[PDB]
Amino acid sequence: GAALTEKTDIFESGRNGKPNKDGIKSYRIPALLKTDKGTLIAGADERRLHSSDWGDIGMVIRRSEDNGKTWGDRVTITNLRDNPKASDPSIGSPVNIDMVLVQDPETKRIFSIYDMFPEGKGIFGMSSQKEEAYKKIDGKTYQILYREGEKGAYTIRENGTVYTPDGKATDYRVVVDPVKPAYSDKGDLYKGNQLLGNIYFTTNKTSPFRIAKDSYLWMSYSDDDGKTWSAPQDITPMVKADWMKFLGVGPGTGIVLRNGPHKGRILIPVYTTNNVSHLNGSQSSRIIYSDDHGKTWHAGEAVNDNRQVDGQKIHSSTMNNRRAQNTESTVVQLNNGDVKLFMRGLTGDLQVATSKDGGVTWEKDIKRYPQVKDVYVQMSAIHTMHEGKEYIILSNAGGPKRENGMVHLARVEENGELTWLKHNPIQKGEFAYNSLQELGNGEYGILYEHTEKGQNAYTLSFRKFNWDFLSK
Amino acid sequence: GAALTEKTDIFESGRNGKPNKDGIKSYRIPALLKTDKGTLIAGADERRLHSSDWGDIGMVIRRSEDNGKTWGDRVTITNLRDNPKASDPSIGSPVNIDMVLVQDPETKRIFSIYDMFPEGKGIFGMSSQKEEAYKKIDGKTYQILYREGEKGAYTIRENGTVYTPDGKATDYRVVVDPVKPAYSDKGDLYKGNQLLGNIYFTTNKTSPFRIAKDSYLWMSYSDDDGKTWSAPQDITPMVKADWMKFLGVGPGTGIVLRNGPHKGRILIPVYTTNNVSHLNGSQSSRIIYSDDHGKTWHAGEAVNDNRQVDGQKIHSSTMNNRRAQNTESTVVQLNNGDVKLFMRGLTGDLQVATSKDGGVTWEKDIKRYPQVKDVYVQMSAIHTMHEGKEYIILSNAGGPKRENGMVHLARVEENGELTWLKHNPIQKGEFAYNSLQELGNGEYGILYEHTEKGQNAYTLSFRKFNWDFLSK
Ligand SMILES: CCOCCn1cc(CSC[C@@H](O)[C@@H](O)[C@@H]2O[C@H](C(=O)O)C[C@H](O)[C@H]2NC(C)=O)nn1
Ligand SMILES: CCOCCn1cc(CSC[C@@H](O)[C@@H](O)[C@@H]2O[C@H](C(=O)O)C[C@H](O)[C@H]2NC(C)=O)nn1
Ligand SMILES: [Ca+2]
Ligand SMILES: [Ca+2]
Ligand SMILES: [Cl-]
Ligand SMILES: [Cl-]
Ligand SMILES: [Cl-]
Ligand SMILES: [Cl-]
Repeated sequence: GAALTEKTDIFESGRNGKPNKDGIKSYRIPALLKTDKGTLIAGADERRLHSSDWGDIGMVIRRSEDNGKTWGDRVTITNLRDNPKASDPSIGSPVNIDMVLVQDPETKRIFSIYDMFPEGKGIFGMSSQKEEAYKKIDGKTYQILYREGEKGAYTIRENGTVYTPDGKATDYRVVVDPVKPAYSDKGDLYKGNQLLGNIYFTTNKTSPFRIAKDSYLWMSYSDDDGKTWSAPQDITPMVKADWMKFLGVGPGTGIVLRNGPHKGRILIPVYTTNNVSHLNGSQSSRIIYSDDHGKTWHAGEAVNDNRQVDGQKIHSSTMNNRRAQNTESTVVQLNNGDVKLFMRGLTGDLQVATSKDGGVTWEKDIKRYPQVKDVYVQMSAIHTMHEGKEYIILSNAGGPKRENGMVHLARVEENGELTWLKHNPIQKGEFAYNSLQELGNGEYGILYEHTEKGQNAYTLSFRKFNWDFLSK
Repeated sequence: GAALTEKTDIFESGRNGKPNKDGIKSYRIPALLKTDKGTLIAGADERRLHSSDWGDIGMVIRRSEDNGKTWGDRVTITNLRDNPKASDPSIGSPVNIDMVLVQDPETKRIFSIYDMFPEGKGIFGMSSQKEEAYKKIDGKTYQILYREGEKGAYTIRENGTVYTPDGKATDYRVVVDPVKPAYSDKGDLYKGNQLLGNIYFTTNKTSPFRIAKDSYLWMSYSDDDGKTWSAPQDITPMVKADWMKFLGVGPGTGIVLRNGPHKGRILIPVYTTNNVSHLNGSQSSRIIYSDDHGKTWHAGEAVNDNRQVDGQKIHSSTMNNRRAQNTESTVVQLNNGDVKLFMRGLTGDLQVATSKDGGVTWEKDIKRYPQVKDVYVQMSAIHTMHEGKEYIILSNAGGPKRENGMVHLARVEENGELTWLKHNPIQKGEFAYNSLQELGNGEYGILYEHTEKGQNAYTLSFRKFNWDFLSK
């Protein structure tokens, strides 16, 4: 008997192009996480001014201590302050966008990894020319600041003190230890005790310094079941290669590997572009990972690294092949130790990559499943055991557009092949991003993007699952 | 008063398309070095089968213990063995091409740094897709091998033993410590005691393994005034970034900095291309350098890194601007500590970059001197003192084509500005690459490319001249 709850709204978009009660026009990019304590953390983009992938965006969560009925109030993880002098407020703020949640099972620490850009249009406003973002000086890596009319790289060193290109301390300093709510002060630029501006501002600046215009990866963590969160840490220099243009998360929920020689590794879906073809032919999925409980991070190789396409090998740093792209992804570990990566792409059906070494490298062939539609939108997938049998549940739009959210059920064969045991609809109308979690006791939950009644894209809602609804 | 000696031919090409008496069709790419012992070392590419920038090419030198009057026998530094199964022998050999010579004045070690490519057409045969060439495994960097029909990266580890992608030793091993004359055995691929093939072969292979198809940088060294040479060392992983396509030397003779805080630093001119525009818009000069007497090498930044061209900043890794290219270069240190980089380019006149920090970074604006033409060909320049005043001597083709060799004398003014005083012909007819050295007692030597009497491109000849010839 399909025991599906009714659409329960977690983040409420405005209506008919108008702000909602709190002044927030739009919400997007769901992430759903069940912690050890049992609580559910629903995370999202709080897009205050419009639905687009830039602007004034906060990383926020709400928690439910009762498995999905009472969702508490908003906790803001990060929300950088807007440029008060921007001529166009809609592109007038440093950007945070797209989250992945995961928890370490030993330390219980919870992680939010999300994109950051300086002021502008984010992934759609990236420059054609590289600016160096970091400099290693006597074994230490520092973030670079550029000053108008000077070519050299200033650096942000100890306690935020700004140093000249030649290595001499100055009177300028950056707030590297933010203290205000939502860490709205991160990046503020002081001269002495006087606030001048912010290193993330790119127009009508009131201070002399800015970071490189580039794509960055930030992380925040909570040690009290997601009630309070650390200041953001810039993990970009640990994982971003010198050729990468864009580097960002596949939004959703990561995993911790539960078996095999790499047990305890945290996996975070990400994807890159290169400077050869950027968003037109190089978007490429991979993971980043931590083996030390989130203290340090490393990049896996891309699925597209040394992949054969139409008889010729490509590489994510050099490819120019619109159809060979794979972008946002969701990652699952099997019981045979294998890692499966389900990747948004442009074949029309579901693409899946397999790694035998814990997500670092990927096997030759991308498996395509026409049994599952992919209309080129984010998806989520989780592992679950039922009656001693191993399964995967994957949720995404059924089509033809971002509409008709379906839930697809597969049995995991011994050798890791997937057998799709039919697909049951879960939401009609508009259906876009989504995030699944196993709730335990034969149950499943989902936080997803959906609109009706002229709601602004999107309102994020929660439904519930029973094992019987999945099958038949 | 003015004295120019007569053309003494050091490396003699064949005539009318035919091999010379030794079976060599072509010589190219002079480097000239006066050692501490007084010896002159003349280096060149020995291009057996033809004049093009690929094929069977050896790195060779001759030595003159009498200031350029008589010359000893050819000494071969490196000459990789041909692929005996190649269909076209003219592109059928692993390639060494273009050397920079320099001597460490403290240790007396003499270095030859030169390009390397696997079998093919060198810089003109580079693939559009990147193949990873190196893998770091628990802090140790190993060269990658690719195996027929398999995607993963093997590694060449201790004693040349080949390891599987999964990390298990195999019965295959690479000759990493070559022993034959000219180190023709380097890269040989053995299984057990049976020679199967060579990892630098790329066609009609008899072994299963090859290195990444890419551009490499190698170094060989002599401790006995150039009579004997170490086995080649692969210095690529020390200096080549992950975005770089081509990375190679600007051939000629490097320098050791004689004053300032980086005295003793070895500088080697090099240039790169990127994957965005490669040879059509991205050639970019820089130096590599050693602070530990040649044991380890580092890349400086490109002249074109964060350069403004028509109001827009570029980077060597993303540029696509034919006119902003700078390629092969020759490097000089002034008495005020500054480094000057004279760069082959496409403005028609001489382009000069300046570094204040020992070659690591370059000042904003590239100086052009219309008094010295540049017809897009290599050049050489050296520092020199005369009767207490500071000069630079620079030699290149006078034009309109690669013809009419000139020597240009410039006075180094107070501030490091250059004043071009004289321009004197040194060789009528064809004239291309060249390499200058001070011989002492007010005299100078030059090794250069020229043809006459139906000689194949080129014969490398040597003249000596004196201050009156220069200053006239
Ligand atoms: C006809 C010209 O042929 C070119 C074809 N083409 C393909 C593309 C590419 S997509 C790259 C997308 O994954 C990316 O923008 C994501 O999109 C989201 C979505 O709702 O789809 C929402 C999400 O917040 C956003 N994440 C960021 C960091 O912005 N642009 N043009
Ligand atoms: C209208 C025609 O349009 C084509 C324009 N064009 C010109 C380019 C290329 S230059 C790259 C050259 O520096 C390079 O080959 C060097 O050249 C030498 C030379 O005699 O010039 C000799 C030297 O050994 C060689 N070294 C190597 C590693 O190959 N790419 N496009
Ligand atoms: Ca904001
Ligand atoms: Ca050879
Ligand atoms: Cl500012
Ligand atoms: Cl000989
Ligand atoms: Cl072979
Ligand atoms: Cl000194």
